[PDB]
Amino acid sequence: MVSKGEELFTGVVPILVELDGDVNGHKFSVSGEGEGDATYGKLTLKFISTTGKLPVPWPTLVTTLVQCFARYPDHMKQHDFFKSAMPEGYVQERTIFFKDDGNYKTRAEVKFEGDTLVNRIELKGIDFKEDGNILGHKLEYNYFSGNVYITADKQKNGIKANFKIRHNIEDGGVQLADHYQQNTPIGDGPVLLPDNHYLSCQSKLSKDPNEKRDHMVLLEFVTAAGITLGMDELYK
Repeated sequence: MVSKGEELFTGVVPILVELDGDVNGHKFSVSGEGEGDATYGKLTLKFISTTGKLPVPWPTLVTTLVQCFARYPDHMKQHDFFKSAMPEGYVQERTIFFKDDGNYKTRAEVKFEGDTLVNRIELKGIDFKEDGNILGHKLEYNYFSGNVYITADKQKNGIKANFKIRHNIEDGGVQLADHYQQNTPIGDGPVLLPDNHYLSCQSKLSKDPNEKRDHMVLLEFVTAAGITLGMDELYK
């Protein structure tokens, strides 16, 4: 059946994101506006630095700056926890370990305000090297992909997830970021607790040529995968 959460994502939903961040004492704020189309798992957003200059590279904030917009194939629709928690929303907590560097700890509330999907985030980064790849702004600004591996967590009535992101470095190397993640529903109603699966994500980063503030234009595609259910036998 069309469960109640999925009904809110059949069309284009406007998106607001607000992030307060503190990395090694540098405080910043990011405001993002855009839209999501879960039918195609498509995100189009523009983020602006409102406090001033970012102490960290924009690509390291991508994974933090709304997985309820993932496209779950029909045969996987019973494993979409994120939509099933709507409109009351969910709390998403993450720890991002940057290899041989500091770590982010993020707490976000994702919920509907009227017809708008809203993501309010607080981020705290610690133990970062001053001349490292993050604070030294040594990372490339282009594109990256990710496979978010999701398992259920019925004790907290939510989900857990892990993944690895490999950010290209300007010299040619790789900055590794290990994400560990937990999501818990905000309401007390029933939610879909999924079998193991993953989200294939692709993120393209660009710049508005007319924008003079520190900003990031992001185009994202997120598709659930990892469950066949026997869709191969249908065609002999």
